[PDB]
Amino acid sequence: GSDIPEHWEEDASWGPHRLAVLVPFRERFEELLVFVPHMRRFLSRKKIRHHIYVLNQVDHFRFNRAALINVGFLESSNSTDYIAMHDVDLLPLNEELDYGFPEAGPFHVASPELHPLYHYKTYVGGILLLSKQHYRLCNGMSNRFWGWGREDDEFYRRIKGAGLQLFRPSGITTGYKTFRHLHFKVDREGGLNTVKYHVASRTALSVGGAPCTVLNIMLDCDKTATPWCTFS
Ligand SMILES: O=c1ccn([C@@H]2O[C@H](COP(=O)(O)OP(=O)(O)O)[C@@H](O)[C@H]2O)c(=O)[nH]1
Ligand SMILES: [Mn+2]
Repeated sequence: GSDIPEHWEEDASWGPHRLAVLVPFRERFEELLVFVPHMRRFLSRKKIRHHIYVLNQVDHFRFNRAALINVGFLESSNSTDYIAMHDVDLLPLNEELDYGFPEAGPFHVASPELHPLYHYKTYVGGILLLSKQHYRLCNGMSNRFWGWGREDDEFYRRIKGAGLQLFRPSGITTGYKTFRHLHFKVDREGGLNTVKYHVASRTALSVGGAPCTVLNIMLDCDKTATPWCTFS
């Protein structure tokens, strides 16, 4: 079923920021069906205003998460002022995870001490929140990886290079049960200001009543610069 409960309604007590949840996506139908209402629930109990954007890559190039996140940033509503780059299959179970506006610096929700798998100090993946100003300060993510290498560690380099520091949950006592987990040297130049794309369609989707926006994105690839985008 699809009724909308009361606690999904916003009021003046939720405060002033609004989160764009940017979900890069390919063939994760099953996980999405759990994810959209899970997050609507989780965030709405925490009084976090949000909109969820499923970034659906429908060109026939290799899957380029980073490039998709750049598009999500660019296509998200101007009423959102921070983003959460958020894997579709990592669900937060702990109400103390801070998905609030990360004013001091990028906030890595899925820290290695909390992730069910990954465990190294500069692991930057899974769930990462930045203010739109900070994401712009970093020039967003590299578009050049096309699924190869570690686009996340390159992002960590952009964060430090921009003068920012990274913060992580403190005082969290659940462990590898904090989340439910459902189951390359390129040029440094470019990112948010060089991503090329178009949106083939936008679709309003409700999942048991919980809304999200599906963006069907066609990324362009300059095959002379990154021929390997075709290598799929
Ligand atoms: O073929 C893919 C690859 C990944 N993703 C998205 O990118 C995230 C991270 O990719 P994946 O979980 O496959 O790798 P991991 O982050 O666990 O190393 C996923 O949670 C999805 O949101 C996707 O939807 N389809
Ligand atoms: Mn995963």
